[PDB]
Amino acid sequence: IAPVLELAVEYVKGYPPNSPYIGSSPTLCHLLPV
Amino acid sequence: RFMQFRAKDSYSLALSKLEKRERENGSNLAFMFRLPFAAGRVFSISMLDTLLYQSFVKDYMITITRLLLGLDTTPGS
Amino acid sequence: AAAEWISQQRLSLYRRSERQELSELVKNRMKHLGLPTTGYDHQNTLSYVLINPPPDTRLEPSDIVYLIRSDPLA
Repeated sequence: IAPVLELAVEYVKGYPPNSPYIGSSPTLCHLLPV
Repeated sequence: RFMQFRAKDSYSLALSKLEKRERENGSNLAFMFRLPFAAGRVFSISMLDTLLYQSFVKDYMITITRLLLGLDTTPGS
Repeated sequence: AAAEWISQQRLSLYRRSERQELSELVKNRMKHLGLPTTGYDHQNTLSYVLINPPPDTRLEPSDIVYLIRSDPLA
């Protein structure tokens, strides 16, 4: 094992449009194109 | 304990004794050795109560849990 | 390079306030119902009632004076 170093249809990716409630944290999700 | 109940099962019936001993020693995690819970088949919302009581001593506890659950999304987390 | 744009919105949605959240929820429902968003565009005032104040009290702007108007038909 290498040693740890000290120094370093297709879906769109977006936010769900209609947030159901206030405080719902916006998570980037797999979204349908339409 | 009633999640996936095998009545004709000595092992699951022996887990009853273990949980009674843990309940004897004053353990708050006595349900812990039931097979369905340990496998993730059951949980209770009463764990959320303990999360709120713990936050009196650990003000970071609610935040940590939602970070793990993805409930709150901080950039860079 | 879309990830650069994704990060831009991600910081924007994280920095956004609760007023923007409430404002967008109303507008989201308004476009769904078909009403124009504009026109939805806060109450930084304190009001009270003075019953029969003395005749020396000063009249401030935006004051509303309760009146008993006599009967017009009499």
